[PDB]
Amino acid sequence: ASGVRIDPTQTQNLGVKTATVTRGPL
Amino acid sequence: ASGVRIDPTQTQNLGVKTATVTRGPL
Amino acid sequence: EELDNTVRLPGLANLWVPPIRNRIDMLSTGIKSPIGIKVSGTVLADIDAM
Amino acid sequence: VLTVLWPLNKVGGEFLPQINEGDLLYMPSTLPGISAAEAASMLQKTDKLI
Amino acid sequence: GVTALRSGLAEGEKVVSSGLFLIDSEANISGALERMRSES
Ligand SMILES: [Cu+2]
Repeated sequence: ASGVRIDPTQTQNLGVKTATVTRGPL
Repeated sequence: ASGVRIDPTQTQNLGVKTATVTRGPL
Repeated sequence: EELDNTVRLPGLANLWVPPIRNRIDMLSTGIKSPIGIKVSGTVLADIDAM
Repeated sequence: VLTVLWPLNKVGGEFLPQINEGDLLYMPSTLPGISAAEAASMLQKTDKLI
Repeated sequence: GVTALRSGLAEGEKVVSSGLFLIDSEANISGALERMRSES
């Protein structure tokens, strides 16, 4: 497969935040 | 195999000087 | 064992060692491999290719 | 002596010494090029887990 | 503090912000970044 699966309990400890891609003017 | 939870946020209880907002003249 | 299983983060490859033994290992300038090769030169670009 | 010594040497044989101290040292390494902010955050993350 | 890509993604898609370094490094070790680049 592609990418890499990371243990959810670790990414939680890390404090991983995510943002959503969108289309619009800068 | 440790589902140990931890607080991601930055933490400081060992040295933080605080001040209170006031109403007064410059 | 519990520490190595609890304390761990993505990318952060864990490792455990003794303080004194580590400090020795640290300032220790040298090579760990039983056999090592030193390719020296003038410009990094060339030797890196070697 | 000869008979017992021969198959008694072919058994395990590993690196030399190890001295365990009371308190232990934790060294975890990551990729190079990390910011003194993230690297500091990283340090707190692990310490709270430890 | 907001870049703009001319192409490479799709609106609706999710993308990591915080902890982005460790994760990228993990995927670099994992051989993911290597894989992604090789998948073309
Ligand atoms: Cu070190």
